[PDB]
Amino acid sequence: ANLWDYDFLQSLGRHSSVTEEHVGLAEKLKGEVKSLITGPMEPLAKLEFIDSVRRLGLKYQFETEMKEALANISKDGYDSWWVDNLRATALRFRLLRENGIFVPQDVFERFQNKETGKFKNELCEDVKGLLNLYEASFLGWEGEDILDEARTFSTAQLKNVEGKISSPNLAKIVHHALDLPLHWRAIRYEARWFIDIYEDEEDMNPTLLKYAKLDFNIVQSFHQAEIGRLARWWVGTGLDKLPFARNGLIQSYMYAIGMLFEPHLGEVREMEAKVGALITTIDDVYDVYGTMEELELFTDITERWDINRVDQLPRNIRMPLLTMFNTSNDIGYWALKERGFNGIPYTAKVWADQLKSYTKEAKWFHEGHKPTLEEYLENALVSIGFPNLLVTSYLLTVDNPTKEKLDYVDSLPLFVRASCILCRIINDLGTLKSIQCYMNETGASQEVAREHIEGLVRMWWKRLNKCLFEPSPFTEPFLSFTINVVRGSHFFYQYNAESWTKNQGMSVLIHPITLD
Ligand SMILES: CC(C)=CCC/C(C)=C/CC/C(C)=C/COP(=O)(O)C(Cl)(Cl)P(=O)(O)O
Ligand SMILES: [Mg+2]
Ligand SMILES: [Mg+2]
Repeated sequence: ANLWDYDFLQSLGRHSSVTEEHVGLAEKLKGEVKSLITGPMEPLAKLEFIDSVRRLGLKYQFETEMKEALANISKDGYDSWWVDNLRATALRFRLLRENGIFVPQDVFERFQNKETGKFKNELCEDVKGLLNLYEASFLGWEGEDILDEARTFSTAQLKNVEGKISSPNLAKIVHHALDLPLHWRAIRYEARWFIDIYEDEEDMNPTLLKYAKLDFNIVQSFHQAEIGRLARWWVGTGLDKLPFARNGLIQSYMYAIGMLFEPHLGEVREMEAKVGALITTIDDVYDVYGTMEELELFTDITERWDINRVDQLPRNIRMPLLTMFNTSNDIGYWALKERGFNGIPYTAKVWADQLKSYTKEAKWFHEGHKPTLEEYLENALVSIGFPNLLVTSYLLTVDNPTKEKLDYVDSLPLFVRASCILCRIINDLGTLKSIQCYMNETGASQEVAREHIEGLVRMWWKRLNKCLFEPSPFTEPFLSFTINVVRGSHFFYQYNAESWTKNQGMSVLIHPITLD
């Protein structure tokens, strides 16, 4: 049981303590949960139940029932159950916006002072109201000034009252929210955390809790078999024995679980995790290991998709390059075989673009150039690797793939570009880079520059949120990938890192949840 050991990882998937009795039980519990979501309940209680389903990682199992139940509730006119109740108003606002039902920010106007625009100080001791308002605020869009105020107000109040909470469970939840709001958290990681918290909630539904545990374990058995296959692949490539990129495979896979955790997306997940392992490896090639001439050759080979001069590179750079080449061809081929469309031109292209972006960073370094923040981000949203990961994910999942469709996603329209910019700046804040560039450009202090970059995180999120209520040429699951890579970034770049990481990996991928 060591997350970093490939003997152990390569064995993962041989045995599973998940039975076909477990699977039958799960089928029966799923049917009762489905009935609870669709069945009668008071509306607030129903919202709280649907929120709990989502938090336990189960929205993927019940999305239709959840949307149907919220639609019913949204079409009420009977509104006495929420109007003037901040907790109810805020929960409704969030779950409706999350599920594509618009609610205006002015539902919160009655809790403001009509003069100052400040929220009323009488809210300062409604903990659950403040919490729900804080969580809701992250569903806001650009220009929704009441929600911006709601963030700053609820953040300051929750910080003030955290230590005054009596309920240990509510206190843990508030602490958790102030670290990251729910909207920014990675689904699968939050699910493992929330199962334990939910078990201790007073309103806890034991049927739902039991289903959540069992489903978690069943899903986890697919992940273990994936990890097995990926670790055997990775050891097959020899790249585990490289100087650099210690733990790159399992780091990549843990990030991939943030992007997409569902069992039916297992083959796509494995291919994203391969690409990710290669991104982090090759990034080290370009950042730490290769000479400028070696990197120029690596980039030119990739740009031409032509490995004739590959032997000019030393072994430790030639191996990563050929593995990138072979895996890119494998993934494009999968698209041909499974989806009807040869994806090799698109995997080659995004790798070429990414190495070009690495090459530009290496040239800035070598020549002592200080880019502006905009100049840096234009390149760095590519170098972070998410255009590569996201275009690949689209290739593998879009229905009826065409050159026209792949060309559009590969051109990085705003929705996609927002995601890539976020992943880059979140990574940079988690510590050349965003903050220092903005410092160089404006003379700001570190503190002020960091606040600026944090503001950019909030702004790009608002743009993501809004892009989600508008019609898109994109569908599920790509729509979810695009959000969930950002949540993955937040989760792994909060500011011992080793033991926190290992604990997440062990608790989410390695140890099952004990069932009585
Ligand atoms: C969703 C998915 C499968 C992610 C795979 C892992 C990937 C490639 C994460 C990109 C973010 C990572 C792990 C960056 C760490 O690398 P760094 O060298 O610090 C850099 Cl931030 Cl890339 P940079 O080289 O710009 O300094
Ligand atoms: Mg690097
Ligand atoms: Mg780099």
